[PDB]
Amino acid sequence: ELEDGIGAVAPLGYFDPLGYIKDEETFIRYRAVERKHGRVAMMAMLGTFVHNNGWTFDGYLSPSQGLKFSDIDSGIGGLFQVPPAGLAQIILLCGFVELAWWPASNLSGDYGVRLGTLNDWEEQPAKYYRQKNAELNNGRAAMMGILGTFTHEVITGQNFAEQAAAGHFSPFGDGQGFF
Amino acid sequence: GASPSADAWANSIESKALPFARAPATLDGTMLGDFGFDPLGFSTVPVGPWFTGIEGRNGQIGNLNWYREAELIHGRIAQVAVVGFIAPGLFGTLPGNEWTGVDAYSNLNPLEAFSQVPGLAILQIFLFMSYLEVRRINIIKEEGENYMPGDLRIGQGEGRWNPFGLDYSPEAYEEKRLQELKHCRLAMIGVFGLWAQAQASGVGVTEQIGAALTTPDYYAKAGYFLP
Amino acid sequence: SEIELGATEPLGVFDPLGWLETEPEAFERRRAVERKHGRVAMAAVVGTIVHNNHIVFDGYISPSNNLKFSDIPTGIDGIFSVPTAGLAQIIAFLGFVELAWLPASQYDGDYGVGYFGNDILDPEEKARKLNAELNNGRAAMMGIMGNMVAEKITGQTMYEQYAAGHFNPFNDGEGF
Amino acid sequence: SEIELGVTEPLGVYDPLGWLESEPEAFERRRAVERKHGRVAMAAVVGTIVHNNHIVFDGYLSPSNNLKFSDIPTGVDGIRAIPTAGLAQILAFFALVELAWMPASKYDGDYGVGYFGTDIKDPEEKARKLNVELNNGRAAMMGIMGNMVAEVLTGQTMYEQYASGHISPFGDGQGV
Amino acid sequence: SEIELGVTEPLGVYDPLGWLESEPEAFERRRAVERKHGRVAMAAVVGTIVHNNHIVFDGYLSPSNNLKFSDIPTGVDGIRAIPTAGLAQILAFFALVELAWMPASKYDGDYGVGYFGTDIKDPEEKARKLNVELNNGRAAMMGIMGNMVAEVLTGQTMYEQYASGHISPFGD
Amino acid sequence: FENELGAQPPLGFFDPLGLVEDGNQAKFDRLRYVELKHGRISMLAVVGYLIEKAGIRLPGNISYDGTSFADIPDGFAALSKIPDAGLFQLFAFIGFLEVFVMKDITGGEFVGDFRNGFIDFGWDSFDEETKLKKRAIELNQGRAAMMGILALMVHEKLGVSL
Ligand code: CLA
Ligand code: CLA
Ligand SMILES: CCCCCCCCCCCCCCCC(=O)OC[C@H](CO[C@@H]1O[C@H](CS(=O)(=O)O)[C@@H](O)[C@H](O)[C@H]1O)OC(=O)CCCCCCCCCCCCCCC
Ligand SMILES: CC(=O)O[C@H]1CC(C)(C)C(=C=C/C(C)=C/C=C/C(C)=C/C=C/C=C(C)/C=C/C=C(\C)C(=O)C[C@@]23O[C@]2(C)C[C@@H](O)CC3(C)C)[C@](C)(O)C1
Ligand code: KC1
Ligand code: KC1
Ligand code: KC1
Repeated sequence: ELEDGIGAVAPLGYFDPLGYIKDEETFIRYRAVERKHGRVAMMAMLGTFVHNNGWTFDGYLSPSQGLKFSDIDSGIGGLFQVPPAGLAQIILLCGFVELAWWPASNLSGDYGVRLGTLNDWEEQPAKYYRQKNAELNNGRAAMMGILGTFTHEVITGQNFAEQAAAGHFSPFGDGQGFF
Repeated sequence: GASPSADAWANSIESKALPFARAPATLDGTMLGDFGFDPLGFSTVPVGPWFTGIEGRNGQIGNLNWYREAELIHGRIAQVAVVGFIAPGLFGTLPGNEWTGVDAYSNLNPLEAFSQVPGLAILQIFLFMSYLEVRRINIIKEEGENYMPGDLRIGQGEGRWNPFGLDYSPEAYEEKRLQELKHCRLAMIGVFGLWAQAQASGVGVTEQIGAALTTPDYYAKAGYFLP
Repeated sequence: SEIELGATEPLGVFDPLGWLETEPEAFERRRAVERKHGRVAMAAVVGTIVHNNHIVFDGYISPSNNLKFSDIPTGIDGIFSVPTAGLAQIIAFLGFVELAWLPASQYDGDYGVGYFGNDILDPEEKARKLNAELNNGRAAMMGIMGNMVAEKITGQTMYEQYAAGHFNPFNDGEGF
Repeated sequence: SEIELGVTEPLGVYDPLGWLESEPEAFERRRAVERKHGRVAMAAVVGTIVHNNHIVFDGYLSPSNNLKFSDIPTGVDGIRAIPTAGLAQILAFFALVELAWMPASKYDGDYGVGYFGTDIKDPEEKARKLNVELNNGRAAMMGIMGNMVAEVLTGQTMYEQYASGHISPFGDGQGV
Repeated sequence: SEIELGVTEPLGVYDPLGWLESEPEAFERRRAVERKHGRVAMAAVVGTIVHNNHIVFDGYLSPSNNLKFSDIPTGVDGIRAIPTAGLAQILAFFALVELAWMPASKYDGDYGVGYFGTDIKDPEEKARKLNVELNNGRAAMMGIMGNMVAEVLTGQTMYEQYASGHISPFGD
Repeated sequence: FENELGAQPPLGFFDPLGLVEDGNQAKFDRLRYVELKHGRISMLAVVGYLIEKAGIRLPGNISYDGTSFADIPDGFAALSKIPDAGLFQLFAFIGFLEVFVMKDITGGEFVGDFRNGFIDFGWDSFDEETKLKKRAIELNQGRAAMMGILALMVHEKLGVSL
């Protein structure tokens, strides 16, 4: 919300530098998207932290196709390694949350998820502002991290485990790009 | 209702650096070096001295003294790091002991010369860079709101350190401020290219320019065999 | 307030140099230094237990240098065996934490996060945990200093010394 | 005064550029630069006479590098043969002299000493010796540069040029 | 004109104990001791330079003790190599100077000699040289301790230490 | 700090160094505390050295381990042959004294008065004259004992007979 100053944190303040908020109704649409994109991209960043660390389940993801959990790539192509009979299950459960349980039509972003004494907002309202800003700020940093993780695999061809094993962290002197 | 920065893009005066792009209203003209260059609108969203604590984290409206403070300290370091990227390749290197190891100060690639010199060389440079930043914070503690950006109390005016006299006239002094700022912005671009070429070539810049400003060994004429 | 905390029961307000009555304008920075030196030493003491218990991560901290995490010594020479490009990455991030995230020019030490996130609702349950941070912080200052001088005097790290049973300084080969 | 101190008999006030009234405020540093350059070049001419007379110190400049004093070239490559830790000592001592002891920003050259420790109380005699210091400085400035270009154009030091009988110009000379 | 004779650049007036208005009464002696300790130490660092450059008197100091000038050590133990019949001769003669000829009773430091026999009549000429005698006297006090301390912490004299390349602080 | 317990018929308020030339009571009562803290230890240390040099021992078997009291040497070598299980007990109990029961718990009427109303061997039957010299005795007895015990240890390592 604008009046509490939820997204405006202390390094930059009200960081709308290109002038996109020209009234109050288009802020609530944009914050509903920013908070939703931040919640998706945070679980996307914890995915790449877990996948590129090699932490896999034991057994077969698809035993009728013989596809182990170990032979899914930890990079940007690992989701499509998965058989489409299997990730139709992912789209159908996540689509059921998006329409019924956590309806993404709710622009407020509240879905009542309260983990009680870890947020007693009625007796410490400063913890409300701390946890509301940190949901956006960790979502904004993970939105740029997953755009980092995606394009670093595209321009190098290696995933994050492979380009860190090679020490390939500089776009200069390598055989890739015109630099 | 509207953003505080959407109102600065509503006035949106004519620019000079980007004369097709209509610089925002927060570039008032009253600052040194403002040429109407803010296409991303950072001056509409001004920062405060966050390092002083939480009460300094907010930025005052219309005050870019901390953006200019970070601009001057980036450019003053960048200026002396052009020479640091160049002068070992031009004026030779320093010799080493058996303690530090011979050829420790002798890596003409400036980026892996960071990882070749001893750690006590890097630590004492960092602590000297630390000491003048302690001197900076103690100046911004004392001056506060009347703190001029880039002031380390070195030079001409009030009770500053002036071992050279340096007693400029009061508007040849603002030309020196503009000469400093234009060299700050230029050497920031220059030290980026030095850092990027040292990675891309693997050698120093005198070692890449000097190899390109020389004739190749197969193209060189044998030359001057006429008695 | 802050001038009565740090003063617990077995001694009270303990200032043998008398700088509370002499220079009260320097106290709240000196409390901030005491709290920061405490919090640094508490992570430093806990680090020495974890290092000397041979809890290492895996692999190489610097594969160019061919230097594993277990190749790091568990004593004083451990942070200095880390390569200089690696030590510059620690200090650049710790300067980002100590100037931007938890700015150490903020002298009340209060950075938005509470005690495990929560603000202590009572005022003297707050003062009890404010004293427990200071007292554990003051005890860890002597703990990390007592671990650094006793490594460089006995020549062994804390695993080395404890393996050897070199606990008695009166019947070994030392001074006195 | 300082404006009257550089003028002597055959030329008088001599400025072809005319900066004595074009830039009258830049004069009092430009006198101090002329006096500094003159003082530096006077010791440089006497140094080259001493080096080429083979007056050496009888020892080792750097015994670490097996470098005797007599192994140093007596020409323009003299301090190029000094080891780099040796020029660091020269630059560190004359940082103390050119910034603190006799600071070059003092634009009258009047640091602590007189002429052999004497303050010349006669103003017409003091102006005479101030004229001598400027004129011997101007003569040594031409003297040291014509010494330096005669070495690099012959490839010989001043001892070798007077050993081979090479006073006559193979290039083209200019001297009094 | 003695309370401004040690005041020079960067330090200016330097008194961390604050004795200049804790004891404004005892400054006349305390200046005369600093000047005397400066004059003794200035002739001592010059002594360590002459001794470690092997400038000897090419004869016998004590032919009774069969002892020539080149046999005396050039370090801190050179005063002990002198026989006591000979060092009694120097405290018999400096009793004549420190009590009678230039008595150290005289807290001015001023005797019949001037600066190379001349009286300096321009007053900061004279105060410049008086500041130099104090400052070179102060630097020689810290110089003669740093010679004697660094000798016994290496055991070698200054000639021996420089010949071995023992300048850099390796062991300390 | 002219007339109190250190003031003295041979040497009244000696004070050569720059310690207490001010009115700071809290500086003095800290330094007065440690002077009898050092004196009360060193009084038992003079006696504690000279019973070991005279060879007097406890009747034997300092441990179940087969080490007697006469096997333990005298002087600085006693510290190396005391069994380490028992040398923890010496440091833990002296630490138990120095933390808990050695204090101005209840408030004595002077510095060093550690009677908490628990143990008192008189101190009411004195005529207010005799109290302050009888703790000026133990200040000066503690004064000579710490130069006494420092002489016994500088000369044990030297080897000089005393
Ligand atoms: C999901 C995308 C998204 C959306 C809808 C928003 C929306 C908002 N942000 Mg947030 N933000 C985001 C991601 C997003 N943000 C990310 C990733 C960061 C880290 C860089 C931030 C950092 C940030 C800060 C620090 C602040 C905001 C604030 C705001 C509010 C101010 C209006 C504004 O600037 O709109 C943005 C304009 C648009 C979304 C429309 C333009 C769309 C562009 C043209 C698409 C092109 C993007 C390009 C492909 C990739 C960009 C990355 C690239 C530079 C590498 C508004 C609610 C302010 C606030 O909340 O104040 C109360 C505030 O202070 N944002
Ligand atoms: C170190 C350089 C230097 C500088 C800064 C000066 C400065 C001055 N000279 Mg001096 N002079 C010099 C060297 C210098 N001199 C030398 C070597 C000679 C002997 C040839 C003289 C002979 C001389 C005489 C006879 C007189 C002066 C006078 C003056 C003063 C007049 C102000 C003026 O308008 O001068 C003009 C400005 C300058 C001289 C500085 C400009 C420097 C030029 C542009 C550098 C280029 C030189 C060029 C590269 C040389 C190449 C050839 C060489 C290598 C052989 C001024 C203080 C006059 C005076 O003192 O009256 C009060 C005067 O009567 N000069
Ligand atoms: C309202 C309903 C909402 C439903 C929302 C559901 C969304 C589901 C999540 C979608 C996540 C996003 C997927 C992105 C696609 C991707 O990952 O590619 C997968 C592959 C992986 O390849 C891989 O490459 C690897 C090669 S190597 O091993 O690394 O060498 C290899 O290992 C691997 O097998 C191979 O697969 O990556 C690439 O091909 C790089 C693609 C570069 C970017 C594509 C741009 C997409 C087009 C949009 C452009 C703008 C459009 C506007 C203009 C009209
Ligand atoms: C060199 C090398 O390799 O390393 C070596 C080094 C070294 C040191 C040699 C090693 C070792 C051995 C060590 C360190 C052994 C230490 C063991 C340890 C730490 C043993 C704790 C006992 C406490 C007990 C049983 C508590 C009873 C407590 C009771 C009965 C209570 O009621 C407590 C109480 O609080 C309550 C619960 C209830 C309250 O109402 C009342 C109170 C307050 C009273 C190793 C392992 O060999 C490794
Ligand atoms: C921003 C993303 C990022 C990248 C992409 C990255 C990469 C590398 N890190 Mg770094 N790093 C951080 C961030 C990043 N690091 C952070 C947040 C911290 C906590 C403060 C941190 C700590 C250390 C330490 C202690 C060391 C270190 C190293 C390397 C090196 C390994 C390859 C190699 O060295 O062969 C590669 C290039 C080691 C090193 O520099 O060795 C010379 C080393 O010792 N890192
Ligand atoms: C008045 C004239 C005069 C005579 C005639 C004379 C004679 C002797 N001097 Mg004396 N002397 C001075 C004056 C005179 N000395 C003066 C002004 C000083 C400086 C204050 C001085 C200093 C020393 C020192 C340091 C030593 C010393 C010695 C002898 C000894 C040599 C013969 C021998 O020793 O066989 C003979 C008797 C050495 C010595 O006494 O050795 C046992 C010795 O070490 N002198
Ligand atoms: C309600 C109970 C339930 C049953 C009884 C069931 C059964 C199977 N699932 Mg499972 N599933 C969920 C629930 C259930 N699934 C849920 C809540 C999710 C998260 C949204 C989920 C996700 C995936 C993914 C990613 C894959 C997947 C698969 C299979 C396949 C294994 C044998 C096979 O290989 O056919 C059998 C039929 C794999 C697959 O379909 O491969 C073609 C595969 O890749 N599933």
